Amino acid sequence: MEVEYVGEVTLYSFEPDPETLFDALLPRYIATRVYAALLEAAASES
Amino acid sequence: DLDPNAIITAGALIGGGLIMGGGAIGAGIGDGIAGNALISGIARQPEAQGRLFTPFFITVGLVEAAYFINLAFMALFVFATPGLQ
Repeated sequence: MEVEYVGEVTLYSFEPDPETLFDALLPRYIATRVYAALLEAAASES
Repeated sequence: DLDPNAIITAGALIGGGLIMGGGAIGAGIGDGIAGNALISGIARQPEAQGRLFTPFFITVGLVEAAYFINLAFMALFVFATPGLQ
């Protein structure tokens, strides 16, 4: 996943630390995108 | 000779020194810690300052009152020495 740096637009607090949350969240994001692709394909098939 | 009043005054001066040293240590450390909490809280949240000043003021008062009580009693020690004859 190439990192895309958009220019700009109370910071968040991260428990236990942002690194662990990011590590646990990336696979979930990939699974969510795969699920979106599967649903999208199902609609296209119908 | 060792005039008794001289010993009384020396003891009172040392006692006032101890009172003030302890008071200064307590005041400095406590105010520093409370300010550390305040600075961290404001850093996390921009608008938190308004509501954070209230507990910070309570802490500062509780610490500075303890320090100023020691101030008053040091003044008692070095100006109206108990037990001085």
